[PDB]
Amino acid sequence: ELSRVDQRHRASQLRKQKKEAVLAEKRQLGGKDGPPHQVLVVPL
Amino acid sequence: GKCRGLRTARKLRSHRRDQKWHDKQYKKAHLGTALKANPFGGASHAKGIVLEKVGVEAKQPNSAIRKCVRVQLIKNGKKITAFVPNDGCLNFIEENDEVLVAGFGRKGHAVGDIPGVRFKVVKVANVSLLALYKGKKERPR
Amino acid sequence: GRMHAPGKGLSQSALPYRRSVPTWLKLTSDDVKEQIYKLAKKGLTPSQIGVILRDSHGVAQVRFVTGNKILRILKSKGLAPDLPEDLYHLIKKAVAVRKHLERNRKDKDAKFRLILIESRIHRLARYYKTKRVLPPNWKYESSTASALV
Amino acid sequence: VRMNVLADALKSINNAEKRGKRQVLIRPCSKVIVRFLTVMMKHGYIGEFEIIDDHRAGKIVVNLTGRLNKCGVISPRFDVQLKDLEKWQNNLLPSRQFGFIVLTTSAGIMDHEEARRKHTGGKILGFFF
RNA sequence: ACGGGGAAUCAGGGUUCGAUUCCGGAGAGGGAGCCUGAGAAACGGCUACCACAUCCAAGGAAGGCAGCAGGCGCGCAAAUUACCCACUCCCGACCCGGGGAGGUAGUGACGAAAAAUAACAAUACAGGACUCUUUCGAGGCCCUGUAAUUGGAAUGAGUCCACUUUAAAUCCUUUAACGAGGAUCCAUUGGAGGGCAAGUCUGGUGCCAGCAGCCGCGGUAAUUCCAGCUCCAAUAGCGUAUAUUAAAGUUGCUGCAGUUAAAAAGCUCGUAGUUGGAUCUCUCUCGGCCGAAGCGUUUACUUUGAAAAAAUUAGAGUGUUCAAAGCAGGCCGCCUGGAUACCGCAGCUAGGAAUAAUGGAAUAGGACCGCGGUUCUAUUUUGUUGGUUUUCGGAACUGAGGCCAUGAUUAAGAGGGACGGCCGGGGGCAUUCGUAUUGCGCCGCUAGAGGUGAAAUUCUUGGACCGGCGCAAGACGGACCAGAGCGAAAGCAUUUGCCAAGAAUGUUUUCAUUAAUCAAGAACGAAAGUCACCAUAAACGAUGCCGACCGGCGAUGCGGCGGCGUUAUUCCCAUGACCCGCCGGGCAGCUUCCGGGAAACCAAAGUCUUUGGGUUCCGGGGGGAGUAUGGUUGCAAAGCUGAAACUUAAAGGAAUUGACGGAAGGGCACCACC
RNA sequence: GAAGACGGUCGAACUUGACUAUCUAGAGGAAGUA
Repeated sequence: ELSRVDQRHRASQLRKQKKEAVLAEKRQLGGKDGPPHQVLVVPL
Repeated sequence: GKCRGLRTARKLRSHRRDQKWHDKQYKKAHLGTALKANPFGGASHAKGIVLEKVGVEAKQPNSAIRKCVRVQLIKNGKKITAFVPNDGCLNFIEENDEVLVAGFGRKGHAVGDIPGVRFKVVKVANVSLLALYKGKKERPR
Repeated sequence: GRMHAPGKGLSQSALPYRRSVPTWLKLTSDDVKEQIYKLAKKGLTPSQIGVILRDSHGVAQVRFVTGNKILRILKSKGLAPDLPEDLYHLIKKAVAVRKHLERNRKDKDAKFRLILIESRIHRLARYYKTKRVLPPNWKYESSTASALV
Repeated sequence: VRMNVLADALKSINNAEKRGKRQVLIRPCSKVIVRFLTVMMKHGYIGEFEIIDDHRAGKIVVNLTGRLNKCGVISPRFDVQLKDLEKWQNNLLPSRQFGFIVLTTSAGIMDHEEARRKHTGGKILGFFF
């Protein structure tokens, strides 16, 4: 980005994108919209 | 000849630091363009997703097909062809695999026979290739 | 070698070792100073007085007879020029080139020689300005060149 | 133009001692040169010399006994502290058993071994062995 | 890029790192504003906005882990939601309470220190060496083993009481009992062609699979792949990747290079910068013969002193069982430590005075002296008081006189400038000549003239070409013309005149350091190109500039100095042309074990590991590429400046042996010719 | 002596422009890459 402020700005945009992706992966389960978290239990 | 007088310290050091940029090792490691072109970004290793297995053809004074892997890195999305060292080690590699990629030895230059390949595979599915090759571990199912 | 010329040459005077006046010379200090005084009133430069006193009077060195130089005698008496004689001859040569050059504008090898003469004037004027012979705003200029001689 | 007139004289009696000659004429003389040559003569390296009086500057005719290997100047005259003397004689001198470094100290021009004995530093002029 | 103390590496010089436990700063999601208080613009305080985000009954309410744990994410990359205030300290009203500061355990092959995986004896060896034997062969003579040969001896790793340790524990240390023979109580990681220690042993493979940092190995005998066996190196460690240091005298201050390998600017001028020739041998008032009062022109330099946190580093002492460590310990209540050095630069202090800068008297407004005059003033002075008055003493300014050896260093085989006679294809302007070419006028002649290896192309009886006569036009100056001359370089040649320069020489002239090299800045600049610009070349000695030193030899050009003798001016000198020298700069050449250099070669490309005279530009493996982009000048062409991605193990220079021909010269054969 | 209000100041932020930068959805194509 060839400036110290714009480089920090670009890195924060990428961090916002990646954090949106990870939160969208971890939103699908056990919450207000997702299916229940199914725990199979086995004693070995 | 060079200036030698007792008050020549500014001429001497401003000439050395300007002639230092004509050295290949200084220009590489103090400019910043070569670090932005390095797909590892200065790291020793990296991690990527195997996109496809790729056979690369050896350079002219010998003849074989080197078994490389086209892998897209995780941390920046750059694509990379990387060499899988021993024989029957391409059999250990599926597609869309986690893979660990190192440098190949000459710090960004292509090691001898393989044309334009700077990287090699170290782990596949978080198991080292040496443990698979010598039969110490197996690929998880 | 030479400053502005590309040559070198070993041609100069060579004073003797003995600093005394010779025994044939009968002129004293005061009549030699009288000769210098009467010769300076014909407009003769300090370098032209010593040639006259050497050639036709037997005065080999005025410093050895009088204990003083030619220019210091003319400066202590008051008979000295305003600007020194080696800077005077450089401005006189720069005038004569510029006079010739305004007739002959295609003369490239007087235009080049004018720059060598004029840069020698500035190099000599700076020395006299450090040693406070010239007043420290005197400036040679091509417009007021011809009036100074 | 001629700067560092001692560098002329030490190159002249170096180049003449190599040619096997018995005498060198060095000009112009200077009082630094005479004190340098006196240090060399008192340790046996040159022998007697005669200063020729022109009224302008001197000339010196040095006699040569063929014991000199090398005579050098150091330009510029660096300041040499007494703690820094060992590095200079490591670089310049060929052995710890012979050779000298000439310093101008404030107690005069002397060799590096005498300067330790007078407990003095100074500036370096040159070296001979 | 938080800064230092410091760290790694290191001949010497250096290069790189320092987020990180000590010190200093900053900030508590982003900015901003505040309250309280000695202290805060505080965030385990408050108030907003911005971004996120929690509870809700939808009205409202609450938030800030870059503290300790822990989680998610991110990634190549990093530990326990443990115990305790016992130690070190801190806070409070306080001997008492509290402290995720801190201590203690856990995980911990970051890293550092110590250190097991066996020792011994007896046998046996168609071992080896040692004493005798000529040799065989003999020895308690000494060693070795690839003996699952024999033998009991010694131990920890473990298992595990107890004590000790600790806040309580663990660990270590100490001791019971058990604990070894294939002592299976099993050492690994990389290699085995070279670099580089160690197998052209064996099978498989057959340019495949693969190995290989590099050179290379592999195509049916692989010393190199895949395996077995053997061997090598380091060893509880050893490979790989990346950063970085040494190697790298491949960034060069020490200490490199620039003719031909990468490379010196077209030329001269010229600001800053850098560098610059000799020369010059301590006293005054008091306080007790010494100090207080001055320094001596001013610095640099050098030596000293004091001031410089600890830790770290160097280093003294001291048997942590040794060591890395630690700061303790040692005698029979005593005794002794807890040193010391280094800490650049800048700033303080005191000595030195060589080197290197700078100052001081040249219109004398100079010093040292007494004498004089003008203005103001210390306050001592008059038993006290009041007032006047001076003196004394001190400044600030001016006149004469005396005195000083009164006062200017020499004149660079540094540089300017004069002067003298010369010299030159140096330059400009004017002028003069020469032939040739082109065109024109006339006359004679007749069908060809041109160009090539060959025609081709083109003009002629509308008489070409030719031969003679005359005129003009633009030019251009042959031979003489030289390994000669001049010019800064491009470059410069007919006669004569004018103008303004210049080198060298000669000088017992003059100034007296005025100098060298030069960013920036400027003047001229082949030839091509463009409407005056353009400023570029094998612009080439493929070779910065200034200075010193270092071999010979003969010519030549200019100037000067001498010298037999020839000529010319009728004699005579005086000169010119020759001849024999000498001196000084110049253009060159020959030569050489001066010394260099990779060599070709070079008297500089020498005086270089015995490395430093001053200074400018400039190179760093080959390409990409003098390319793209940006800036700038130019009307434009172009000029200056000028990369990166990527690719590659060589490209390149000298020299030597051969190979070649449709290159030129020689010798030879009826298996060649005549 | 609280709420409140005029004014001043400090001033986060908000809106509209202009310039500039980045992340993303994006037709078309070209060349080289093999």
